[PDB]
Amino acid sequence: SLDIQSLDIQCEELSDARWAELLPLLQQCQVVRLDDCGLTEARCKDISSALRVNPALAELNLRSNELGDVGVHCVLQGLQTPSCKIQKLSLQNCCLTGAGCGVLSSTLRTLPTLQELHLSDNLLGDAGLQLLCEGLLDPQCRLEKLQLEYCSLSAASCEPLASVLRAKPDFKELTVSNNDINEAGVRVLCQGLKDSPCQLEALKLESCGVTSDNCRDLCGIVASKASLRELALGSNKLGDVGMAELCPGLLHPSSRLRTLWIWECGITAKGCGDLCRVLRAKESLKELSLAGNELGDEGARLLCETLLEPGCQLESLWVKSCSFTAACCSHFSSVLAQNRFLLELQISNNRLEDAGVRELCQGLGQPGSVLRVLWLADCDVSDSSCSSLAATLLANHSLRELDLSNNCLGDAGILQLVESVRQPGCLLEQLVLYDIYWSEEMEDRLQALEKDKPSLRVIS
Amino acid sequence: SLDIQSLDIQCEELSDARWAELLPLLQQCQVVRLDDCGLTEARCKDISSALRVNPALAELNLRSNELGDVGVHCVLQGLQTPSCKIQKLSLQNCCLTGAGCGVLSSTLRTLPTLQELHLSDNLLGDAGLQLLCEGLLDPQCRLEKLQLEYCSLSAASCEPLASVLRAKPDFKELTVSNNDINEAGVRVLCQGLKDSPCQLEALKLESCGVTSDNCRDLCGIVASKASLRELALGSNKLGDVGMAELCPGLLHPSSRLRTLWIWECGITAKGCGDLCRVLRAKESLKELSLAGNELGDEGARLLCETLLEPGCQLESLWVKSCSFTAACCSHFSSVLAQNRFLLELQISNNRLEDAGVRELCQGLGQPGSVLRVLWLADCDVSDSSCSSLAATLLANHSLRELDLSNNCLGDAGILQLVESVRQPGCLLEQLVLYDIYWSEEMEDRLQALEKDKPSLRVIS
Amino acid sequence: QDNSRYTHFLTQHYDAKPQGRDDRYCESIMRRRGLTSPCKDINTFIHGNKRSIKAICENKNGNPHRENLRISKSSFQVTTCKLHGGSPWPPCQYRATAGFRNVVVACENGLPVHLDQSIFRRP
Amino acid sequence: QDNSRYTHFLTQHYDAKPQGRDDRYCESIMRRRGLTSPCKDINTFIHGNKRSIKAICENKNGNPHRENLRISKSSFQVTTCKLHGGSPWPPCQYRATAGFRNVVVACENGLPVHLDQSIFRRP
Repeated sequence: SLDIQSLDIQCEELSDARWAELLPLLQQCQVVRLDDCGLTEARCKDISSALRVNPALAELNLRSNELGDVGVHCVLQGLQTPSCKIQKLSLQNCCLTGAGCGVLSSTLRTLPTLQELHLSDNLLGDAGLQLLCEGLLDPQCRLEKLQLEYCSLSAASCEPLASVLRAKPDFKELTVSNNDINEAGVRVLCQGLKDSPCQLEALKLESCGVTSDNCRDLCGIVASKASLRELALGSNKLGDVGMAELCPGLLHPSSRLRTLWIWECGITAKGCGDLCRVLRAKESLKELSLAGNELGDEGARLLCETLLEPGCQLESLWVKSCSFTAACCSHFSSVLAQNRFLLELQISNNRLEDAGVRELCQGLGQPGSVLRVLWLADCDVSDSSCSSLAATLLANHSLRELDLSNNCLGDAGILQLVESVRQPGCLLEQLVLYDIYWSEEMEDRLQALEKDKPSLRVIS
Repeated sequence: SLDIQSLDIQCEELSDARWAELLPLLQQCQVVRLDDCGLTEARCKDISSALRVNPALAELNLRSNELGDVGVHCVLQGLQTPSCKIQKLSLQNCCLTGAGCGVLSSTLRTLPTLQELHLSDNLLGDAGLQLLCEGLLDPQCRLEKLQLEYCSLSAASCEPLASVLRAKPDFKELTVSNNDINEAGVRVLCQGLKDSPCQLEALKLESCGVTSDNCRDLCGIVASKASLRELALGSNKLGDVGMAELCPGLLHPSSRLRTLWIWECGITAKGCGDLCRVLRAKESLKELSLAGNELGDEGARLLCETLLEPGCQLESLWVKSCSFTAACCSHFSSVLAQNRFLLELQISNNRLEDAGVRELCQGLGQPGSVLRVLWLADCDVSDSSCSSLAATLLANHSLRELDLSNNCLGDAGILQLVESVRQPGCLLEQLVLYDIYWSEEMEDRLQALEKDKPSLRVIS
Repeated sequence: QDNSRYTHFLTQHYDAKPQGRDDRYCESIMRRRGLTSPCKDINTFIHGNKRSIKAICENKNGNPHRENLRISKSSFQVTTCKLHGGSPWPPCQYRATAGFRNVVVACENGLPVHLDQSIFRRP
Repeated sequence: QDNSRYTHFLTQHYDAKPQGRDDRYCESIMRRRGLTSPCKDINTFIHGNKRSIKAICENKNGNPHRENLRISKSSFQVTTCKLHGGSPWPPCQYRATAGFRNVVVACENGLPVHLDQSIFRRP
């Protein structure tokens, strides 16, 4: 009946001796991942030959190896065989260039099982993409997911991409983040998506030169694509105006957007208000990233009011570096005690101080509280809050992961935590303490913990 | 950095030849599953040997093999190295008797990393389970999930089990389905639970002899364990009375139950009404199995009315064999056309007829419909409904899986479905057509489609 | 000559030596035969000699009928596995039902390529 | 490992020959070092020879301050990798900032065991 084998090696160069033993596995695994293993055009021949006799290969990942145009041509030749059933292929960061897109174009045309392709971090340029779109447009190509981040693309690449989208109705994800397609390119891409009959599920345009104007464009895609579940627009100067321009589409009744990423988009408390009209009206939105926007405590205020109202069922909220101070903690404390949908809250890199943290601790320590992951890294926390955190860890029963990295917590504060976490009644499973100084002794006790309670990972 | 390897072999006689080829993998895999591979007590020595020099081992699943108390004693020894970090072990259907629970009790106290144990389908007896709980009570035992279905336990085992529960605060899952522990056992158990401090997340007591009386005890557990996510009570004579007794606990504001399995519990339209009150009040309840309850079109009407009411955010509803007829389909048609949360509907084994089915299709073809999985096996459908179905497969875009097994869909009907499913505008991924007859001409037609659109899987 | 369609039939409906005939057997033979993802609702296994099954298709073990639907002239040892659970997803629980009945199959090129499962729905 | 606490330090903060001091190098070295699950928000790598760093834990190249915190006498070639993304979960994206500055470390047994990451936040 079944024989499923998986090989996954990461960041470790093999060596001809290790490489020799690994070769025959390459002939039988359904999933093969050789990520950052110092693979050279030299071993690509072994791969090619072994992959040729592999009847089960469903996934091939060769990310972060210097394969080059010829090295890739070599491996792909081991796949052009009437028995190949490859479904996922990643050639991310493989030193591929525009000239390597020819081989890629042929493969695509002769492999109808392949539905996902990762080509990020390869200088393909517009020339390369154009060639690639020739195989993509082939009726034999059934690709539905394409990632092209850091591919050196410009607005020139948007016309061919828009044409592929307009012609493949089963296209599901297009990721083109970190390419300077700008306003011109984004608009074209959008035209392609609106005209396209594809049930796109994820669109990512992070750091793409997206502007406020593009938002009226996006508002249309959002309002009409009922299949849309994820829209990433972080690191784009959208502003409060872009926010206002985008909101109307998010409120559209057909929209069931689940994940919205708008970190560092230059949004202030004003666009936050627009955004809140959406959050209180859409129970389908589960994840929201607002990190890096100067929302202030006025922004936190608005958010917290919304999180305490019916209709809002947001599960994860990332508000790292939003200019929050101890003042907003009383409101966050209320959400943590009352709200029953929020399971993840990231408030790292906000000056909440021991004051704000003591209060957050109040709400969290209540009965029924459900928060599962809390990130309080670099929050101006001292040995002072460690007593309240120590108690909350025992009062509360929902937390499973806590991040307190980069806080001037000390041997004193740590002890208190080691005290509660040791308890069998504390069900935390991960505690992250990066860049925090503690003595050899505290260090010792920490390794005690790791041995006595194996269910809990203490990170650095 | 990383070197992860896994081996999953299911239902395959290996042979001494192949067996030798797999041994070295047992030394380096983090996961080893040898399910129904005809392993003897001889190959168990081989297993123990490779296992003890394997530092990677996190999961060992030896399900369905004639191991015996001997072979299990052998395999267990291999996990005796202080380098062992096993977390999940399954010895399901391994011919383990009560005499062998001694070694198990012994190993359990020396494996603080082990968190999940499956011993289902072994005749352990109350004797064996007694010994086992001795180890479980050991403070070094950190087990969190225990499965004991079909273990020949009686009410005698419930006291010991209650003792472990009362003692381990991080116990998360207990499954004793298919054991005649009866009312008494279920009562003892509910006592140990009502006062244990553990955050039980899943409790399964299907085919246990639970009575409408035990429903009061369970009501208490449900009302007080905010951590409870899954409650399975299928195949127990609870009735409309039990149901009425259980609902008050379900309505508790602290209860956030997500899955409730009450298939074949003797409920009717009456109990279904009580249940409906809960549904319109708790948006936390996402899965509900009501299969096998004589609800009738009257119970179907109640369900559909609630499903249209705001507040009910059910995602999966299994109502197979519930005595529904074509009369209820106008209602289910409304929900499919309107409800934005329901993605899974199983109405199999109900006489919907071509008329009921043509009514369901109308709601499904509406713009914005979300259903992903629809089961219509054995529903009295024929070639007549197939044009309707074929049109909806192109009109609706959410559907991903369809089951039309055991319906007298003919060559004529199947042809119509193949035309639709062949189109690229049809995103369906799975089509189940069990026990349906069609000619060789259609067989070829389907085989052609199979080779042309590899993304779509046609089951048998 | 055993071929594809006939072979598919034997895979899903033929178990020579029952080696048990209860729930345990069903649950096990079903996984073994790949009729578990997802759970096949009902499935009947014909026990005995393979050739007496083949006979049914050409007035040997079964009188000739319609769509080449044919009933067997003699009774076969059979075990019917029925899906007993609360969900359509694995693991699949089955309640076994043994019997000695005539079976009705669809024949093609003198070979049985389909078993009529509906007559086995009720003991 | 050479005095574990000190070896831990070298694994998280030392890259003798960088071979890249850009975003790409950061994304790569963070993964190779295992500071990516979960994404470490900020990490600074010191380049050059080890002896130079050791020295800080003395008064040849080091100089006291607070909690066994020494601010080195000499300047070092460093690369600070800063998390730049929407979520705290992988994949982790890093923006690299190269510099030539003095470092502040905590000394224990005359060996550096902690790098004060704060001074590398804003330059």
